[PDB]
Amino acid sequence: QNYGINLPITGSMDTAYANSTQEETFLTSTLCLYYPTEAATEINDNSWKDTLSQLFLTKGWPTGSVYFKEYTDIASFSVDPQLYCDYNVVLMKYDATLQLDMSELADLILNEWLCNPMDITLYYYQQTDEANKWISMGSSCTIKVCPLNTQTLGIGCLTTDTATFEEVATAEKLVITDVVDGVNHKLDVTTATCTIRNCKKLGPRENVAVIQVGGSDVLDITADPTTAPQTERMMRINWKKWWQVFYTVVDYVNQIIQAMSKRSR
Amino acid sequence: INLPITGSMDTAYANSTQEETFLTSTLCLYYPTEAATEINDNSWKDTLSQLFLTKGWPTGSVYFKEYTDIASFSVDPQLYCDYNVVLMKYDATLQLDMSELADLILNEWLCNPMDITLYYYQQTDEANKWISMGSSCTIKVCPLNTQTLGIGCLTTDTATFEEVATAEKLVITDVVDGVNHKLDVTTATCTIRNCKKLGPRENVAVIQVGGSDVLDITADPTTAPQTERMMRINWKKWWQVFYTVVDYVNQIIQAMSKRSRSLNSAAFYYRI
Amino acid sequence: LPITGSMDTAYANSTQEETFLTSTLCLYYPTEAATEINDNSWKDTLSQLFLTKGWPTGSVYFKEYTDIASFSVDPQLYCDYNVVLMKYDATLQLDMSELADLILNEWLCNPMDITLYYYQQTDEANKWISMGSSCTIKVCPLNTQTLGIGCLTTDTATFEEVATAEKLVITDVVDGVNHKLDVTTATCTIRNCKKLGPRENVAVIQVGGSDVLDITADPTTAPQTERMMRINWKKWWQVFYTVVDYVNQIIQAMSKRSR
Amino acid sequence: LERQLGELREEFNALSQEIAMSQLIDLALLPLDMFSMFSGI
Amino acid sequence: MASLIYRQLLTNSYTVSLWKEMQYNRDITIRFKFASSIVKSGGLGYKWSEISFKPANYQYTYTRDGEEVTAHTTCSVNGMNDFNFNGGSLPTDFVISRYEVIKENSYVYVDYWDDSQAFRNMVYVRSLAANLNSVICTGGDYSFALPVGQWPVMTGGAVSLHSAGVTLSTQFTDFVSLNSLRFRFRLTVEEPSFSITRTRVSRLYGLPAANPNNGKEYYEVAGRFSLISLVPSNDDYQLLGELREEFNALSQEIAMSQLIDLALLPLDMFSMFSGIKSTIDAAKSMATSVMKKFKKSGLANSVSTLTDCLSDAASSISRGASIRSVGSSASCWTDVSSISTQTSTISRRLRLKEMATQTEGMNFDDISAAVLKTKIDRSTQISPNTLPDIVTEASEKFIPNRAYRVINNDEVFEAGTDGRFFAYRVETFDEIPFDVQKFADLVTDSPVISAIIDFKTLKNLNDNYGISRQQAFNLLRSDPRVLREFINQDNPIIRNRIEQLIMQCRL
Ligand SMILES: *[C@@H]1O[C@H](CO)[C@@H](O)[C@H](O)[C@H]1NC(C)=O
Ligand SMILES: *[C@@H]1O[C@H](CO)[C@@H](O)[C@H](O)[C@H]1NC(C)=O
Ligand SMILES: *[C@@H]1O[C@H](CO)[C@@H](O)[C@H](O)[C@H]1NC(C)=O
Ligand SMILES: *[C@@H]1O[C@H](CO)[C@@H](O)[C@H](O)[C@H]1NC(C)=O
Ligand SMILES: [Ca+2]
Ligand SMILES: [Ca+2]
Ligand SMILES: [Ca+2]
Ligand SMILES: [Ca+2]
Ligand SMILES: [Ca+2]
Ligand SMILES: [Ca+2]
Ligand SMILES: [Ca+2]
Ligand SMILES: [Ca+2]
Ligand SMILES: [Ca+2]
Repeated sequence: QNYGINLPITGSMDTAYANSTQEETFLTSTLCLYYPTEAATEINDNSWKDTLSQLFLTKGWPTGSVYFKEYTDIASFSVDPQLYCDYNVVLMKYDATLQLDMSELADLILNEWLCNPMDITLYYYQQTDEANKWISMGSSCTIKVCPLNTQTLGIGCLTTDTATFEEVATAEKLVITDVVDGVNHKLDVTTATCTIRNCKKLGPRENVAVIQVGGSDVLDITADPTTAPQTERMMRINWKKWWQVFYTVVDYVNQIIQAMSKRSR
Repeated sequence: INLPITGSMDTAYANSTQEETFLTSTLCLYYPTEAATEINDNSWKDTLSQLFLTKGWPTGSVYFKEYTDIASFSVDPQLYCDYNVVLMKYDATLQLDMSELADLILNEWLCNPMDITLYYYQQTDEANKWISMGSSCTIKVCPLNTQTLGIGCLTTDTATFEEVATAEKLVITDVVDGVNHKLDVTTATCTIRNCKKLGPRENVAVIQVGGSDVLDITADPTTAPQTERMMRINWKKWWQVFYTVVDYVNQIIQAMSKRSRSLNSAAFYYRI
Repeated sequence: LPITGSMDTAYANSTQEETFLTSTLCLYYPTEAATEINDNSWKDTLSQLFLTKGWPTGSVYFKEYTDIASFSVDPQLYCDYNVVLMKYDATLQLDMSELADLILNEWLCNPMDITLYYYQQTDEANKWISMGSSCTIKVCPLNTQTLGIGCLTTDTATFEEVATAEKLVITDVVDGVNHKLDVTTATCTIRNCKKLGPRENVAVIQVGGSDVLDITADPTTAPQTERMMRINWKKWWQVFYTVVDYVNQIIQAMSKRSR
Repeated sequence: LERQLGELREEFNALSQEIAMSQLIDLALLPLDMFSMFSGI
Repeated sequence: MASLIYRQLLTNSYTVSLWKEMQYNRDITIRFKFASSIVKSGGLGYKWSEISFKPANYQYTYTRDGEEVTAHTTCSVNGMNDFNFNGGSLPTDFVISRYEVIKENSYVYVDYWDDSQAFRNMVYVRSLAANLNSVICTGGDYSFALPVGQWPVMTGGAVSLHSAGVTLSTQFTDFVSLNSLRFRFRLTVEEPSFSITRTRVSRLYGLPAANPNNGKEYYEVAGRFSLISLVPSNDDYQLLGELREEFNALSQEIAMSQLIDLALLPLDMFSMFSGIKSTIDAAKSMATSVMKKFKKSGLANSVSTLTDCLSDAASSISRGASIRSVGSSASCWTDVSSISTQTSTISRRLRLKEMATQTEGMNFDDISAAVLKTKIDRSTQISPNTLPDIVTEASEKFIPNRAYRVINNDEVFEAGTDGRFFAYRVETFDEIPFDVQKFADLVTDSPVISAIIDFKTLKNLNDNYGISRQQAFNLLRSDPRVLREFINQDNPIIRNRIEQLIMQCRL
């Protein structure tokens, strides 16, 4: 039980594939859905949760292993998303004007970020690698940056006149900023109504599963403009109702949970 | 990991893992409002940063998170740093509060939510307690018997329940382990969780700025231990306290060790 | 020089009943004790009592002190065995800890010229001790090129205040930066002092509350030594009879100086 | 401010032991004149 | 080594330092003062044309921390606003066409200067910073001298002076011109307002331009400054006739065994100028002082001329300088009894073989430099202007006559500047006709050795103090080990030769 260390593991190639942990992992695990208010609005039923629970009960998932957690809007969900379960699903509506925010949401929840705090009044910060970004949460974040030169002076900006700074966000509830790695930046932020945190993207979180409901797949998790990948737990559907979507999810919940995998950390 | 490790006693190995991260440490102080009040300066954070710079810590590594009161801090303490120091003032009328805070932050907890109404819960071992956080938590508990009746209380009259918390924000309740209890809590203003205590959190260090050691981290009254990361100071000003902390931060850092289980922001893991 | 020995030799006789005859003892008691006692011959009484233990009459001295702070102001301990009785006061915790840090430990002290020179601490034991009737100290660290950090080398208001109206102060600052100071040199004298090995010749006895003294400025040891003792009290005659009866234990816990 | 020399000694104690021996003996056969010694550092 | 010091002098000739970057940190007491210019229009005396500020000089002397310092401070203002107040169009109503007032938008300049060192030669400055404390400056009571009527009095007015940036400036006057430091101060209006009494103006802020000093002798504010400036390293900018005799008195008092022990040490510039208890100016400029004369001498010029003639003998060949060459062909290392003459002429360049690192033995110039370092640490008469050209007279006149040898197949060919030549076998000392046109071909390229142990004394020794093969080979090779072993065995046939070398190292 040597935690806090990493040791070489070993095995062989003559051992046979063991039994199916399915029908036991469902029982000793929990499933949390995150649906939009529009779904329950269209539905207009009070027992749809008990219905979906009795339906899961056929697939194997017991009654009190399923959880539903509503969210009025994608931005209100992006505002401090606290996903604490053993298998999370997130149904996400498409909006071409919200594309960047619902891609930042994906890059934030699909992955596992190691987040240190930040204090703008004292220090000037710089990035070291390409995965050390600055994520800002709150109700309305208005972020401005002034890069500095080798001798602690601005570049096209002045270290007093905040108006000359360069604006990257304007009244956004969630922002994920990457800047040039090797240069110190001076920041202006609405600290009162927004918290910024300097976070490093570690390996991914295999515990959540985003399911786009509408348009084509556009989410560019990787900030670098070369990959544009499509991960395995990045699903798409085309919709005209919501009951059909929930029935699809329930009928194919085993493929979903096979695409997901209990966390490491 | 289950696999074993080996060693020796003659070697001088020198071979070890090397990698990179956020820049080789971070530190976060938790100081009371009273300290900045007494100081009455708006450059003391930068002063302490440039002081720590002599001890090695670079510019973007030291942080301060002011907290108004011990109770306010106990209400959802969100620690996300690679080293945490907590200055804490002595008040004989708050011993239990600042021992519950200690037992909460120093130790690592694994918490599941709780539904008071639909179910009646119980404790298994001497480490499965019930922690409640909020703004005003008034708790009452009725033990039960084998036949699902009460014992010195009545399942209907909440007044018959026995009171254990009155006007507390943080409560850590330990009850008899092996019987079903029925609970009444101000669920509107407080949230209660069934938590289990695990190996300690080596990332935090408490510093009792004032009186003698009183914190009984271990709920059992027989141990009354005192850990390496539980310090004491005698104080008449705050500038001298901070200069002391800075002059002796390398001992604080030799006494604290980075986490092992995982990364997390709160003072407990959630496992449903 | 080097010292050899052996394990086959035998144990010698008890140096007690001779160390008493060829040493001196000095109690340091508060005026409160004399007040509560309200007698003129209590010193003669205690000396005649010590005379049973073996301490002769012209060996025991009683050196009253009006207050812990007035005592901390230049305590001139010159005896072969010193015992101190110390009341407990939360408002005087740091002062009665600095007193202990001063007397229990032997200090190699050099003078200090604030107005003309700026000083720094080298190791964790080179501290700055100020004594006097009312000290009010302020410190401003400096950078490599003699500029202030959160303070101004000229504007005394911008300095950082660490002591206020204190009769004794023991100041430890960050070791490696040059500080400028502002001290009431009229009423308080300040010395730069390196802590040598402990003084095994004094014995503090705390008459009141629990053990709070933290000699070590580092907040990791918090050690309790052999000659830092405690008692619970409701009268003073009981305390003095206890001291008398268990003086041999105290003098076994203490050891004459080497210097 | 630069450092506390105690902590710089502890930086040396962090660079305690791990010089290779072939590499050290090859490094100690070079006229590491002023330019080479104060350029690369 | 002891000749390597000469080679190092020659090498560092290009350095033939004076300036320096010095850091000054001093406390000061800025005692300044305002001044007003009250201009009164004509007429009866009720009409004021202007009331402005004027640059206010003030010179004084105040006490620093044990110093009595003379200082000079010049106050001025900039960006002050101009207000006006008219009570009527008559000559008999109290009107002020224009009066100056201070507010946030304006600034206060203060040029400061002292007689201390920081201000004596301040012409270049960088990394300038300063710590100043804020004060309050308030206006007094200026009574407008109306011939008749009431007495208006401009009274009140206070302003808080907060520090600002610092720069340089130059205070000019009809007597003195001072390179001064310009302290700048920003202003914030205070609670006490300025008001003229018996007049409809009140509850207005700023500082009155009439009596800003408030009847005081000065406004005192402390401060501190830090900078990095350029300054001449010599901190002052704003008669051989007897020396030779001292050398000849110190010549033989020096010993021989310890001298030979010291003549094997590379006494580089530090080691050569450390034991000299120099003066504050010599310790700063000694090496360059001696070098600027060392590269003026026959030695340096002869070295540079040999180099010029080697360059020209490598280049000229198509028009090759045919002056003379005995041997294979032109070298410029052999350029010329005829035999004795040629040998002396070749030995006057074997001295350059010596101070060119192309030797093997005690390298006589090394002994000369050891004598020099043993004499100039004892001689009382040593000075900054004095050591230069003494080092050179030493290097030039120490051991004028000196001999050399070359070994080839166990046959030694000697030579000397005194016109003497000796050929002889190593094992069995017996002379031979001196083979010229082979000695030259050999000394040109093969290494040379010095004649510390020269053939005459060598043969006297091999006769009286019978000698072994290895000892004789090492004495031919001029080994300091065997040399010092004989000197400790007290051999007069070597002690006499060493004493002769001393007496030639005479100056
Ligand atoms: C694994 O599956 C096989 C076939 O279904 C079954 O016979 C076996 O008992 C299973 N393993 C266990 C441990 O039950
Ligand atoms: C560590 O490195 C040294 C030299 O590189 C080597 O001799 C030693 O064997 C290594 N340690 C182990 C456990 O192999
Ligand atoms: C030590 O004690 C023993 C027993 O009391 C006694 O016989 C002996 O004389 C003592 N030593 C001396 C030196 O008197
Ligand atoms: C002459 O020199 C010798 C040693 O060389 C010394 O002993 C003697 O005192 C000197 N003569 C005088 C008059 O000092
Ligand atoms: Ca966004
Ligand atoms: Ca980046
Ligand atoms: Ca701009
Ligand atoms: Ca509590
Ligand atoms: Ca009851
Ligand atoms: Ca329990
Ligand atoms: Ca210290
Ligand atoms: Ca300050
Ligand atoms: Ca004190």
